[PDB]
Amino acid sequence: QGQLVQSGATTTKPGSSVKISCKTSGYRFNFYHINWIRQTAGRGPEWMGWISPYSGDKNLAPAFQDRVNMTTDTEVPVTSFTSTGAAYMEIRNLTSDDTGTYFCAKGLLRDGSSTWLPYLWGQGTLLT
Amino acid sequence: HVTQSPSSLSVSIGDRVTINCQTSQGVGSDLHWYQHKPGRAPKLLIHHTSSVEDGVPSRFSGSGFHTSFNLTISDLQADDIATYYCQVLQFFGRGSRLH
Amino acid sequence: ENLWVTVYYGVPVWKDAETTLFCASDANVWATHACVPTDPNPQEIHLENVTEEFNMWKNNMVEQMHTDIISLWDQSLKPCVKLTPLCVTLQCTNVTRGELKNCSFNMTTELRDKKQKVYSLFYRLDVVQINKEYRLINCNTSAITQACPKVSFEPIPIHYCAPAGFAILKCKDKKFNGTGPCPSVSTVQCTHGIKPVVSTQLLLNGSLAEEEVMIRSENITNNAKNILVQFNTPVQINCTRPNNNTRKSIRIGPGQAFYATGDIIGDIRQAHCNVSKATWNETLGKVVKQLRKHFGNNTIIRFANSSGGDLEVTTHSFNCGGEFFYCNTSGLFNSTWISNNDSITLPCRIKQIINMWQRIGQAMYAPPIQGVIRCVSNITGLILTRDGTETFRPGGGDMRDNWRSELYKYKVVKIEPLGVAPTRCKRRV
Amino acid sequence: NPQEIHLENVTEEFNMWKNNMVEQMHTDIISLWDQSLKPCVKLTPLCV
Amino acid sequence: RAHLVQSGTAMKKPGASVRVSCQTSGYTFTAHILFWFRQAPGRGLEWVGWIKPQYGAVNFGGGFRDRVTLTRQLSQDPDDPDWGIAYMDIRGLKPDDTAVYYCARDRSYGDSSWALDAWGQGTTVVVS
Amino acid sequence: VFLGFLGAAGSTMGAASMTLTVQARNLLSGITVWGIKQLQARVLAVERYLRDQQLLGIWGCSGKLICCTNVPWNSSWSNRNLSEIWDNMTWLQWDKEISNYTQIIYGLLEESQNQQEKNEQDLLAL
Amino acid sequence: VFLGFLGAAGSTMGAASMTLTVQARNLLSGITVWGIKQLQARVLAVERYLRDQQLLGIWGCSGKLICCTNVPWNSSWSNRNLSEIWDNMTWLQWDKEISNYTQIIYGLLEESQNQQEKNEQDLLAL
Ligand SMILES: *[C@@H]1O[C@H](CO)[C@@H](O[C@@H]2O[C@H](CO)[C@@H](O[C@@H]3O[C@H](CO[C@H]4O[C@H](CO)[C@@H](O)[C@H](O[C@H]5O[C@H](CO)[C@@H](O)[C@H](O)[C@@H]5O)[C@@H]4O)[C@@H](O)[C@H](O[C@H]4O[C@H](CO)[C@@H](O)[C@H](O)[C@@H]4O)[C@@H]3O)[C@H](O)[C@H]2NC(C)=O)[C@H](O)[C@H]1NC(C)=O
Ligand SMILES: *[C@@H]1O[C@H](CO)[C@@H](O[C@@H]2O[C@H](CO)[C@@H](O[C@@H]3O[C@H](CO[C@H]4O[C@H](CO)[C@@H](O)[C@H](O)[C@@H]4O)[C@@H](O)[C@H](O[C@H]4O[C@H](CO)[C@@H](O)[C@H](O)[C@@H]4O)[C@@H]3O)[C@H](O)[C@H]2NC(C)=O)[C@H](O)[C@H]1NC(C)=O
Ligand SMILES: *[C@@H]1O[C@H](CO)[C@@H](O[C@@H]2O[C@H](CO)[C@@H](O[C@@H]3O[C@H](CO[C@H]4O[C@H](CO)[C@@H](O)[C@H](O)[C@@H]4O)[C@@H](O)[C@H](O)[C@@H]3O)[C@H](O)[C@H]2NC(C)=O)[C@H](O)[C@H]1NC(C)=O
Ligand SMILES: *[C@@H]1O[C@H](CO)[C@@H](O[C@@H]2O[C@H](CO)[C@@H](O)[C@H](O)[C@H]2NC(C)=O)[C@H](O)[C@H]1NC(C)=O
Ligand SMILES: *[C@@H]1O[C@H](CO)[C@@H](O[C@@H]2O[C@H](CO)[C@@H](O)[C@H](O)[C@H]2NC(C)=O)[C@H](O)[C@H]1NC(C)=O
Ligand SMILES: *[C@@H]1O[C@H](CO)[C@@H](O[C@@H]2O[C@H](CO)[C@@H](O)[C@H](O)[C@H]2NC(C)=O)[C@H](O)[C@H]1NC(C)=O
Ligand SMILES: *[C@@H]1O[C@H](CO)[C@@H](O[C@@H]2O[C@H](CO)[C@@H](O)[C@H](O)[C@H]2NC(C)=O)[C@H](O)[C@H]1NC(C)=O
Ligand SMILES: *[C@@H]1O[C@H](CO)[C@@H](O[C@@H]2O[C@H](CO)[C@@H](O)[C@H](O)[C@H]2NC(C)=O)[C@H](O)[C@H]1NC(C)=O
Ligand SMILES: *[C@@H]1O[C@H](CO)[C@@H](O[C@@H]2O[C@H](CO)[C@@H](O)[C@H](O)[C@H]2NC(C)=O)[C@H](O)[C@H]1NC(C)=O
Ligand SMILES: *[C@@H]1O[C@H](CO)[C@@H](O[C@@H]2O[C@H](CO)[C@@H](O)[C@H](O)[C@H]2NC(C)=O)[C@H](O)[C@H]1NC(C)=O
Ligand SMILES: *[C@@H]1O[C@H](CO)[C@@H](O)[C@H](O)[C@H]1NC(C)=O
Ligand SMILES: *[C@@H]1O[C@H](CO)[C@@H](O)[C@H](O)[C@H]1NC(C)=O
Ligand SMILES: *[C@@H]1O[C@H](CO)[C@@H](O)[C@H](O)[C@H]1NC(C)=O
Ligand SMILES: *[C@@H]1O[C@H](CO)[C@@H](O)[C@H](O)[C@H]1NC(C)=O
Ligand SMILES: *[C@@H]1O[C@H](CO)[C@@H](O)[C@H](O)[C@H]1NC(C)=O
Ligand SMILES: *[C@@H]1O[C@H](CO)[C@@H](O)[C@H](O)[C@H]1NC(C)=O
Ligand SMILES: *[C@@H]1O[C@H](CO)[C@@H](O)[C@H](O)[C@H]1NC(C)=O
Ligand SMILES: *[C@@H]1O[C@H](CO)[C@@H](O)[C@H](O)[C@H]1NC(C)=O
Ligand SMILES: *[C@@H]1O[C@H](CO)[C@@H](O)[C@H](O)[C@H]1NC(C)=O
Ligand SMILES: *[C@@H]1O[C@H](CO)[C@@H](O)[C@H](O)[C@H]1NC(C)=O
Repeated sequence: QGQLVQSGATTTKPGSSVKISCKTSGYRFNFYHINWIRQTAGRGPEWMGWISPYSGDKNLAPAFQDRVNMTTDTEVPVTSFTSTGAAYMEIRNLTSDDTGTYFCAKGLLRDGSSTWLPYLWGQGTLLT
Repeated sequence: HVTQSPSSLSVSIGDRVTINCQTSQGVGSDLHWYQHKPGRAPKLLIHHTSSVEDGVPSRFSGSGFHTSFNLTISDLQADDIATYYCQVLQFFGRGSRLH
Repeated sequence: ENLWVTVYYGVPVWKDAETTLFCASDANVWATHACVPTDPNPQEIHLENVTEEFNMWKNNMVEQMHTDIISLWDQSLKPCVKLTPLCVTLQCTNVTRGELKNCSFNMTTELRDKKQKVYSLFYRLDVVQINKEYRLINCNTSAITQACPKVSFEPIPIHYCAPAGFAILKCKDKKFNGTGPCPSVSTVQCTHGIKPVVSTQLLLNGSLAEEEVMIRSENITNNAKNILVQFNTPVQINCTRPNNNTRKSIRIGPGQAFYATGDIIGDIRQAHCNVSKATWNETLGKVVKQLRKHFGNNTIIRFANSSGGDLEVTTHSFNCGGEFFYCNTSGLFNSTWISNNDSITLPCRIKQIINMWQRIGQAMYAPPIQGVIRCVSNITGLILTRDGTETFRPGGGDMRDNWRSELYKYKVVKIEPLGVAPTRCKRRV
Repeated sequence: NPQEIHLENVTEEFNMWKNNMVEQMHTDIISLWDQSLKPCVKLTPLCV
Repeated sequence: RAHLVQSGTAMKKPGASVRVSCQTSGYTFTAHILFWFRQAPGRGLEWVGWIKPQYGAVNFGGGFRDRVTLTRQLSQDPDDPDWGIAYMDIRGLKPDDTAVYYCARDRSYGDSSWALDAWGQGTTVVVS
Repeated sequence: VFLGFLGAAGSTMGAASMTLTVQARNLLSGITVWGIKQLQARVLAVERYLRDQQLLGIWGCSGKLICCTNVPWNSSWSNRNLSEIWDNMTWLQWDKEISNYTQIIYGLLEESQNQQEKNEQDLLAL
Repeated sequence: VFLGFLGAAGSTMGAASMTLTVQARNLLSGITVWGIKQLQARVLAVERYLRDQQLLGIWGCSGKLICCTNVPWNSSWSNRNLSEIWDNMTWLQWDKEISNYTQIIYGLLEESQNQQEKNEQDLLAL
């Protein structure tokens, strides 16, 4: 029940790397995973991976494991059940095939069988 | 610095009269409103933004936050004609005289 | 869907409340023998994922500790002797500058019809004029009670514990300022070893700060809020009254003995304190470093001495070996800092007629201590007061600032274990 | 009605010299003595 | 309940000194801070300094530290220990020190909020 | 695991509901100044405990830690799904969202017990 | 209706037996002179409550408001018909007519419980 604002449309060229931000608020940042998902032109949507701000653990698809830098900061607590977090995303071997909109997504629950499910999304960032 | 607007104000009996108070920096909520008449001592109307003092007529009101604060008077009468200071810590405003 | 409420007893949820804490000690005026034995196994349960709101300036443990120590003071002065027959015309002379006196007075004996002309030594701060004629300072205001010379003014570690059904929450944030949401929280049953040190300007024998030196206040922009700065490295202070004093028992009544200062054996010297001018320079440099984070990286930070008040606040007022010192602190706070063996000496005076707190109508005579007094203590905190181009001066007085410097980590909560929540559960017929 | 229940087959170890009832009675009587002398008059003006 | 009674107006030549007393009654003097404000004819209220009567600690405004000294006189009656009477001593009276000096009392018991709920009638000091 | 007293304070309501006997132990025992202040605490601790045991007794939950009742969950109290309560919220969050309606439920849990045994007295009246 | 605390004091025993949780709530909470006189009352209130909860515990009625037992009604205690008790007499009248035999019944309700669970320990001994 909070916002997940992201960075701007930083259009580079192949070969380089791009760092996309995801600043959270309204919810305890360390209580939910941060999924990374992209919808490029040439395919549909593709799941990249999520990272646990509490456990520090990372899980990402084999199609992006050797490309994605996935890190997180530590929350600056606002109230008892609120905080402000930050999640970072990078890609290595960048091409024109990776051109598309990228979003971060807070996990669904804190337990059960749909813990990391991308529930609360951001707004999107246009790549190259 | 404490700045009150307007410095002077033309008023009529029975109107909704209100005066602004601005601050050079973040204050929070501890802003105090005072009424001062010539020859007499000031009178604490409201303290800590919107906590009206006991005995004050219920027509006085207070609102605001950060760097903007208000002093609203609904159904003004012949007793509410004076200069009105707003006080943060030790800096009293210049005031706003009614007539 | 099918959802009926279900009762859960023993859920982790609490409310902010305030109950009457009790004391615990291990093995004095504070009557630490009467507290429950401090448990050798202090259970500290860490509360993972928890974040609690603190406010060391609304904390009630400080308001309870402040009245508990005062209640202990009036309690340990009831069975002691009353020095009201001392309120008599005194014939005082200087002792062979002119600080401690030598007074003689007609005194009641153990027979109600016999007088005696005994003499005693009094400091200047305990007498006022009318051989020259003097009088105890308290006689025109209050009665006086001589402290029982068996109880000790030694700060014994006190542990405040919450009753059953309540709990205390600690704060494991190494950089936790006064207020805000503590990220790392843990629950305790009793506070740590808190020494009830009654001090002034300089927080003595207190607990240090981990990581860097901290500084706290309600509204640091409000100059009427005493700044409670707490060091991370202790600067050592050595104090001593070097006069080899003697105690003289004076039978003032059947079973009533007034303990007087007989005479000085040997040299007459000055009571003073020492701090290392180097360790105090680097400690003032650390304090001055954190003072710019909310005052400006360019504005100057100046240190001056007190600007008025009573002796208990205008000077480093504390206790050493059983006698109450009052140390001039102008030699410590006299430095102006710009945008970018050593020993200091503090001339202390000594007083025996002291009103411990702001108590009106009550005074206490501290009996003299035989021998040569010297005590070694750490100054671990500090109580500043900015002016309002920013200068800071020491001071204090409100003794709850002392307890607040050690009770900032703690907070009292009330456990309410009854929780109602729904599930698809219903009872039979 | 002072109830005295006999414990058949029971055998208990006693030690009248470690008995705490004596240490409690000893301090109870002394506590009663200091209690019944508080409101009474002080004969200190007799010390003449 | 709280009531502050100040002294009469003063007529002093330049370079002289003036003593301003502030009699209090009807509240615990030692638990309420007493401020000192002045107001030149036409100007707004200016703060001179305060004093915490429990021990007498003081703090002044801009420049008043060198010329103003704030003391008090606590009660010693074991039945009337509430009231007190503060004093403001100003040395080196300049002509611009001509103003109406006010004795103020903070409403907060023990704490300080600067919300002055009990004022004296005022003392008009003129330097000419 | 053994988190300890209030260990699952930040855990979900489903995880904490399994560690109830931990907080149940230390609710009555623990995890002349203060002789009258200590006795004042040893009396308060029992009274708070007997009140919580009083409500459990008039709800039919005497001796129960997890107790199912007959009062159906009014969606006006909280219109949250089941899997968004026990696998998401903490017991501290829940006690806030149900702060107002908490007194209504305590009465409904009472007459649902007095009518229940009144029905049982008739169930055994033959 | 909601009569309140002791509201059905003059009502028949059958009517009052439905308003038991009303008087059950205010039995432990409520509907330096007196600091030691108040604490003297806060201790007495708990002791009277725990005695009534003690008898309910040794009769098998712990947690029950209406509790059926095994002791048959001796006509010597009161030779009154059923419809002339619950639809005629008040609970205040009944406590007087059974004043003497009230202590006999409390003992019979005890051994009928200790023999009952002693039979149940044998019922589960296989
Ligand atoms: C404090 O608050 C945090 C944040 O809210 C809580 O952390 C969350 O805990 C829940 C449950 O405890 C987690 O949900 C589970 O997720 C696992 C997925 O983990 C698996 O895959 C991971 C990636 O491959 C991997 O890291 C795991 O491997 C272990 O090693 C890492 C080392 O980094 C270690 O940190 C992990 O903890 C693992 O032990 C693991 O292979 C998922 O499998 C779970 O589902 C199973 O269990 C549930 C019931 O529990 C069942 O319903 C399912 O069907 C399935 O059987 C489960 O969903 C969540 O991921 C955590 N993180 C979040 C939410 O960000 C923490 O528990 C709180 N602690 C306290 C004390 O309050
Ligand atoms: C605080 O003030 C008190 C006064 O109230 C001081 O007490 C007095 O101290 C003086 C010394 O400073 C004492 O005087 C000395 O008395 C000694 C006792 O002798 C008396 O008794 C003998 C009988 O045995 C008589 O014969 C004799 O005449 C005395 O009456 C003497 O021995 C001392 O004599 C010394 O001085 C003389 C002359 O100066 C020399 O010729 C001698 O050789 C010898 O050196 C001296 O007279 C006095 O008795 C004390 N009074 C009381 C009541 O005790 C405290 O000392 C003072 N304390 C401080 C710290 O200032
Ligand atoms: C801050 O804490 C310091 C230590 O925690 C305090 O220092 C303590 O001060 C008291 C009184 O001034 C001392 O108590 C005195 O002890 C001497 C004898 O002690 C020596 O002998 C014993 C043998 O039993 C030995 O164990 C000691 O180590 C000493 O060698 C007595 O003559 C006195 O009557 C009195 O009892 C403490 O000893 C002293 N502790 C230390 C470690 O120095 C200091 O006073 C505190 N400051 C404040 C302001 O409270
Ligand atoms: C006194 O301190 C409080 C808390 O540090 C200040 O209140 C904060 O003000 C900021 C600025 O708008 C807000 O973002 C916070 O939410 C406020 N916190 C609280 C607890 O109120 C307050 O402004 C300070 N007052 C003065 C006069 O400096
Ligand atoms: C103790 O010594 C001091 C220091 O000389 C004396 O103080 C003098 O007191 C007189 C009054 O009798 C003044 O006129 C002097 O100006 C003071 N001098 C100083 C330097 O302060 C004091 O009188 C002496 N007391 C006794 C009892 O002898
Ligand atoms: C008791 O006597 C003392 C004498 O020191 C009085 O205190 C002094 O009083 C005078 C004038 O009243 C002041 O000039 C001094 O500054 C005071 N000195 C101190 C240290 O307070 C005190 O007022 C008297 N008390 C009573 C109740 O009469
Ligand atoms: C004054 O200085 C330090 C505290 O900063 C204390 O000495 C250290 O105490 C800790 C824990 O008590 C020990 O782990 C260190 O080994 C000690 N260091 C040395 C060099 O002895 C000392 O006890 C303090 N004195 C007080 C607080 O009275
Ligand atoms: C302080 O003075 C006392 C005497 O007033 C000294 O006590 C003496 O100590 C020696 C041992 O060195 C004994 O032989 C004497 O009998 C003691 N005299 C008395 C009267 O008890 C004490 O040593 C002195 N202490 C210091 C530090 O100077
Ligand atoms: C305060 O006193 C202590 C002890 O009396 C001093 O510590 C001693 O310092 C010397 C010189 O460095 C060492 O030789 C001793 O071993 C130290 N004593 C102990 C017990 O360790 C300390 O230097 C003094 N500080 C000041 C500022 O006076
Ligand atoms: C504390 O010490 C300082 C000096 O270290 C004292 O300062 C003196 O102040 C008086 C005015 O009251 C001046 O006349 C002196 O010239 C100052 N002396 C020095 C050396 O600067 C100060 O008085 C002392 N504090 C007290 C209460 O006496
Ligand atoms: C990206 O991931 C690598 C993995 O080795 C890590 O070393 C690096 O620190 C990450 N990026 C940044 C900017 O830290
Ligand atoms: C003691 O009383 C006598 C009686 O005249 C007097 O001469 C003497 O000065 C008194 N001494 C003192 C110290 O007051
Ligand atoms: C303590 O830190 C919090 C957040 O970091 C801040 O809001 C608060 O103002 C700080 N305390 C003070 C006295 O500035
Ligand atoms: C403070 O210092 C000044 C000048 O150094 C001095 O006149 C004054 O007496 C000092 N006050 C105290 C209390 O030390
Ligand atoms: C829910 O509660 C309201 C009053 O709060 C009540 O009027 C309504 O009947 C309840 N609904 C259900 C389904 O229990
Ligand atoms: C989930 O919870 C909602 C309440 O927010 C409810 O309306 C819905 O029927 C529930 N669905 C299931 C399958 O339980
Ligand atoms: C409880 O009542 C208050 C009344 O001020 C209201 O603000 C609050 O929202 C209510 N609680 C809930 C969970 O709606
Ligand atoms: C009734 O009670 C008497 C003693 O009061 C007893 O002797 C008798 O057996 C009892 N009768 C029945 C039927 O229980
Ligand atoms: C009615 O009660 C009487 C006791 O007074 C009893 O003898 C009789 O058997 C009862 N009759 C019925 C039908 O219950
Ligand atoms: C109870 O015993 C007394 C003995 O005096 C007797 O008078 C009374 O009638 C008895 N109660 C009943 C209900 O018979």
